[PDB]
Amino acid sequence: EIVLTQSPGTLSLSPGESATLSCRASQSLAPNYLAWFQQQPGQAPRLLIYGASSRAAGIPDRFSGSGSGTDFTLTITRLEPEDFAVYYCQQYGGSPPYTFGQGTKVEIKR
Amino acid sequence: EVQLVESGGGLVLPGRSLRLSCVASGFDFSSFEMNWVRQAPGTGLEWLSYISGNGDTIYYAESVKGRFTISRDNAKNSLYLQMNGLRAEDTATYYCARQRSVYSTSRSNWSVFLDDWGQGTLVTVS
Amino acid sequence: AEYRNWSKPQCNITGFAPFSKDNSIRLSAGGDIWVTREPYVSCDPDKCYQFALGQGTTLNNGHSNDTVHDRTPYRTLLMNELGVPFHLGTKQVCIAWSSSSCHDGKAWLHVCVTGDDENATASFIYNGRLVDSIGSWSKKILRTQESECVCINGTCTVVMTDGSASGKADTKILFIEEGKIVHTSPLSGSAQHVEECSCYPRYPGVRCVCRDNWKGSNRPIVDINVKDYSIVSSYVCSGLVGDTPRKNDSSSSSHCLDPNNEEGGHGVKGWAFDDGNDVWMGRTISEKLRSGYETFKVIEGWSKPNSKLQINRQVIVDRGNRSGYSGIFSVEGKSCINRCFYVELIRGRKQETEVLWTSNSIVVFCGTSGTYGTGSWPDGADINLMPI
Ligand SMILES: *[C@@H]1O[C@H](CO)[C@@H](O[C@@H]2O[C@H](CO)[C@@H](O[C@@H]3O[C@H](CO)[C@@H](O)[C@H](O[C@H]4O[C@H](CO)[C@@H](O)[C@H](O)[C@@H]4O[C@H]4O[C@H](CO)[C@@H](O)[C@H](O)[C@@H]4O)[C@@H]3O)[C@H](O)[C@H]2NC(C)=O)[C@H](O)[C@H]1NC(C)=O
Ligand SMILES: *[C@@H]1O[C@H](CO)[C@@H](O)[C@H](O)[C@H]1NC(C)=O
Ligand SMILES: *[C@@H]1O[C@H](CO)[C@@H](O)[C@H](O)[C@H]1NC(C)=O
Ligand SMILES: *[C@@H]1O[C@H](CO)[C@@H](O)[C@H](O)[C@H]1NC(C)=O
Repeated sequence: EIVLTQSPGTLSLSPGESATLSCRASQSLAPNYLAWFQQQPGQAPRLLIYGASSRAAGIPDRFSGSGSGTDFTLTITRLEPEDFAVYYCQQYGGSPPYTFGQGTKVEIKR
Repeated sequence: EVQLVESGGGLVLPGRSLRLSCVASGFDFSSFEMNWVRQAPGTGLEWLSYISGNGDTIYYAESVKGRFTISRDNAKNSLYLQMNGLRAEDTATYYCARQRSVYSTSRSNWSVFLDDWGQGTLVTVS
Repeated sequence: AEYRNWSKPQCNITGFAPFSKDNSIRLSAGGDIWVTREPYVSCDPDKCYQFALGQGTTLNNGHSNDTVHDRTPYRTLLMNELGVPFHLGTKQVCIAWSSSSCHDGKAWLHVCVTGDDENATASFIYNGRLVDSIGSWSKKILRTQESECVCINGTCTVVMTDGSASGKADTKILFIEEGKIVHTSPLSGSAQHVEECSCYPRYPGVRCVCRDNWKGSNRPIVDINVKDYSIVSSYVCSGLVGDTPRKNDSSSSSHCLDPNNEEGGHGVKGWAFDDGNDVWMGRTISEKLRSGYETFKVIEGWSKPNSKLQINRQVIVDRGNRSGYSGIFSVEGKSCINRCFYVELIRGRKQETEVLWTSNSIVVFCGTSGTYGTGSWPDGADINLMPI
């Protein structure tokens, strides 16, 4: 079973900066089966990047995915106030336990 | 537009049964795979169940395997989640998600993901 | 010698030209020729080699009687140059009722599975010596591609299956360097039953078109990343399906993400490869039996689901002649990688009750960028002239 582990459990950034979120798979996972989801505190999850590298429709070029095998990364350059949410990496399509990551909260640093 | 509306939920007692309904609109229901994802309050997303376009292929999470049962009616464009033996750990907002596939001709191997999520339904077991 | 990399692009394919034919069954009526099944072609940098799973006996032999069983202790992997029939001077390189052979540019790697069905052992013989071995992990019939594996930069990948032949099976992709298993990746993706893959180098990775014995008459695709050992899996998009049994052309379908559930309860070893968005695929002309063989290109058959616009159809074996396993093998050209395929021409028992043996011949076709004609190249052996 692919177990995903997001390294920065909680992230403290500032608007206009660049945030790097990482997802680590227990075994080698194809990029095709990793997706990044952003969830606001009171909204449904929203798909940002599918295939670990390709932005979803309507997603600004702010978000950029990368990685393959066991290491996957999510890059949010030029952060904005709406980009401070909980980010989940999900393995879907590879092995039947399509589990999500534990989540990564991006906070405004002061 | 593609929309999924989750029904059911409310308040139930432990050990009871419930039947959530996810009614799809805006796409051919039989052509896409359906998933159930729940989020406990204060906890991250948890994937529960998967069903294929014809219902032959079905997967369950270890937590809800044996208790829950996913089903779909392609004529009614509805996705069902029949829960049995509910416990306090089953209190969560339940999301109905549709699988989407994009070819990615650079790789040529059909990236697969969950794209369209409903607003969810709150299930409380107490 | 240097490690073979397959970095050249795929050659332009307008069709396939005849390349080789062994006439094994015709020669068996007048000589000592091995009884063989499940052949495949694999090439070293200089020349191509025949491979077959011999039955431990010749055709004009009392031991050739009842040679239809898949797994016997006497089955060995036979190896000689393409075009040389499997005579008494043939080399049996290993004991195997399941096999897979590849050349990395330096030495031959042979993956050979033998032993008990429930406790099979796969031996990994590289450069003529045993380097590694594995046991059965599902305690069912452990098997391999029955075709050539692919080595990229010294890393050979082999697809092994262990489990039910009519249900869920544990398919693992084994990454091998100089005979040593350096990694093992379970099958991940949309394919629900993968076995008997035809793997070709699609640089920088490996693409395998496999056979679904459980639920699909459409052929599973396995994309193997030989660097980070990641596996993606789907099905061939063309609505003209290459597995037999199958539905007819007007009722068959495929949607690239699940088995079509159209006479998918069995299968045959076959092949397919992508030419851009199109797919070049070969299949038996008969939808039910392994009789005849045809190759064609489906326009957008690799990218567009349920594509049925076929072109460049070639009859390799006509309707009235038995075909069998088919598979792909790649040849490094001067400037591009050429896709070549072989067809096994099974003869004998379980269809032909005139003889007690089950053997086969092979006919090899290589992709060509030029023109070609028509013709049929069957087994050509009169079953009434063969020894019983
Ligand atoms: C699948 O294959 C694997 C790999 O081959 C099998 O695993 C091997 O299994 C064998 C047999 O079980 C095992 O060898 C035994 O090891 C024991 C100690 O670990 C030995 O005690 C035992 O020797 C006794 O049994 C032999 C017959 O099996 C006798 O010939 C021998 O003389 C011994 O018998 C005397 O001693 C015993 C104990 O003192 C006593 O009770 C007797 O009465 C008698 O006095 C075997 O040597 C291997 O170690 C296993 N190897 C591995 C790597 O696991 C597996 O079993 C197979 N499974 C199936 C289902 O087929
Ligand atoms: C061939 O094998 C069968 C089954 O093992 C046996 O009954 C028969 O006597 C053998 N010989 C011939 C000539 O059929
Ligand atoms: C092959 O692998 C070796 C390391 O083992 C190294 O030279 C390089 O990564 C690869 N070479 C080429 C030409 O791809
Ligand atoms: C096979 O027969 C014809 C094609 O020749 C087709 O109309 C028919 O539907 C096919 N059979 C099935 C079961 O679809």
